[PDB]
Amino acid sequence: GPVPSRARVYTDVNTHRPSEYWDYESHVVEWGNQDDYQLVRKLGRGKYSEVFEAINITNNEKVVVKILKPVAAAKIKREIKILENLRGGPNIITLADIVKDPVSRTPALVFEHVNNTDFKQLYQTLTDYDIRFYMYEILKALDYCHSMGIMHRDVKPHNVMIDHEHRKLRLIDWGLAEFYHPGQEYNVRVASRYFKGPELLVDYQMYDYSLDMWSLGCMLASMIFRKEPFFHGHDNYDQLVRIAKVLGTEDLYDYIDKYNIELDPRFNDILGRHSRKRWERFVHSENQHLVSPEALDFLDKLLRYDHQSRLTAREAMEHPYFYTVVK
Ligand SMILES: CCc1ccccc1-c1c(Cl)cc(CNCCc2nc3ccccc3[nH]2)cc1Cl
Ligand SMILES: Cc1ccc(O)c(C(=O)O)c1
Repeated sequence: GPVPSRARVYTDVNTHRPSEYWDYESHVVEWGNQDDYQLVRKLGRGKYSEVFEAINITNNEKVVVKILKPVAAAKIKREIKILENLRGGPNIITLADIVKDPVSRTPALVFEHVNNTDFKQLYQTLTDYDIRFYMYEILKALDYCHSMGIMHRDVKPHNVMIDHEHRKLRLIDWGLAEFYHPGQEYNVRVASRYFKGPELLVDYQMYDYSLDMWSLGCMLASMIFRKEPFFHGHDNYDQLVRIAKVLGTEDLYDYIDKYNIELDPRFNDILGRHSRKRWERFVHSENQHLVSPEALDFLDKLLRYDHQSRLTAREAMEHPYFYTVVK
């Protein structure tokens, strides 16, 4: 069957830490007072929660309230334990309180408020320097959570809040996050389609922190090439075909052969034979201001089929792409 895999970094973090650190099912939730929070407006509804702008009337400060839907309400201890474990970490959203919503009868997580800059303005106007700056801030959050034995598993632009006036970034929505335990087989039905790593698309369950690095590469490629999303699959199968049209089929077969993975036979009629493309094929006069040899080299080291061959977050921080960033 499949060849086992383990991360090349941070394998032992959940062994070295006490059981109370990762055994989220044993965690006893300390409930706060729902009456301290006044809901102001609904910001959005996803498939697992409804999010609101609210005011903490005990200190008059703005907060964000995430009310979990009953479907996500089962694995709430996992999200709470992860958020408490990571609290105070660089660029990690701060969990301020946990209350019982009187209407839904479900847990409601209260977060610090971020004065978000409009998402379309950021995509359309961040400069080459700003993209490097914010990519470095995301790496700080990813290396921190990985070093803490946690994989986010849903890295995408919707889950990164930026307050551009204060050069402030937060990695949010830890609802799909999981503790990394070497040898554990995880659910491949994680991350949004355009950010899913090849390991998820070929149904390889023994993945690790490196899944986050593929997702980060998809964000970078979209941003620098002005191509939203970069890998535009119609469904999860066409998603791998879109990746293979760029990275090539030969390296895909080398990857599946290394791990003794067998592709779903439905790929026989859709995958084809594709050469690896040079990253310069995606450069044009409308994105040249965002591209550099360093950007392409960095992207090349994230977007690799072999999850064990991608840059780790800490190695990525010393890449030449970030030399221009004020540290
Ligand atoms: C295209 C991804 C990207 C690549 C390189 C550098 C920066 C970005 C980026 C952009 Cl342009 C915009 C955002 C802004 N995303 C906002 C998401 C958001 N805003 C919310 C407001 C309320 C509730 C949830 C929310 N989620 C984040 C990033 Cl990482
Ligand atoms: C501050 C904030 C806003 C919206 C969200 O969905 C989250 C979260 O899920 O952690 C956090």
